[PDB]
Amino acid sequence: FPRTVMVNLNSDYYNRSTSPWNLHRNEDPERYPSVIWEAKCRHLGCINADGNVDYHMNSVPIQQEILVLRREPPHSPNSFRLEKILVSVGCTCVTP
Amino acid sequence: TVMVNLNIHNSDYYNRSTSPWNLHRNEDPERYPSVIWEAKCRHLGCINADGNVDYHMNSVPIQQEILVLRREPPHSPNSFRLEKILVSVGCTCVTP
Ligand SMILES: C[C@H](NC(=O)[C@H](CCc1ccccc1)NC(=O)c1cc(Cl)c(Cl)[nH]1)c1cn2cccnc2n1
Ligand SMILES: C[C@H](NC(=O)[C@H](CCc1ccccc1)NC(=O)c1cc(Cl)c(Cl)[nH]1)c1cn2cccnc2n1
Repeated sequence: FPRTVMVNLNSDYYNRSTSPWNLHRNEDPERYPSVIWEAKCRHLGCINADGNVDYHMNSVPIQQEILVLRREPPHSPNSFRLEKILVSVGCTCVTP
Repeated sequence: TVMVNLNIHNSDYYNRSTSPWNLHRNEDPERYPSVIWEAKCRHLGCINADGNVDYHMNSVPIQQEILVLRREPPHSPNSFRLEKILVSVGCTCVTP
């Protein structure tokens, strides 16, 4: 039972963080936006003043739920359904 | 113009982080989602082992660009414009 609306479509913190992360290309041709950049923490611990991984702290991913569009029917260029996905944005350092 | 079906299909880090943050509502009745929870860093510095703020490190917000729908024309229940907006998700600790 669809609820159809019309839609018109028209910093190196990752390296300097004490919980640094890498950026993964999440690419899905069935989704708009097709490309989402997601974070993966580099280490389990956090970097200390000497540049070493200190495992008494935890690098953890900062996540959120966001809105994307999913092609429906599949491969449709002009019709979609709303979709909620969980994504990792960056990482932070937490006390255990 | 595309067709969208509105029928959607599918960790207290903010407190324990060395760059802790606060969460506040970003609300807009003209937008889907109408409510977006955004982060503000609690301090300029980062919390050290003893629990004090160390200004030799900076708390910085981790931001990303996300998809929202804005009613077009205003107040329309079934007509939208795709928008890209910058949001603050959480905070991390970076070295100068
Ligand atoms: C800032 C920019 N963002 C992006 O292009 C996308 C933009 C998504 C978008 C497209 C069209 C309309 C509305 C929104 N947003 C995301 O990728 C995203 C959001 C969250 Cl939330 C997480 Cl997680 N990822 C970017 C480029 N980048 C290149 C390399 C590494 N990172 C990079 N980010
Ligand atoms: C995890 C949850 N998220 C959320 O309900 C929303 C969900 C957004 C959404 C709605 C409908 C369809 C698809 C997506 N997403 C966001 O709020 C959001 C995304 C980014 Cl990116 C930043 Cl920034 N904010 C939540 C509740 N919360 C209550 C208090 C404090 N934090 C909270 N988070």
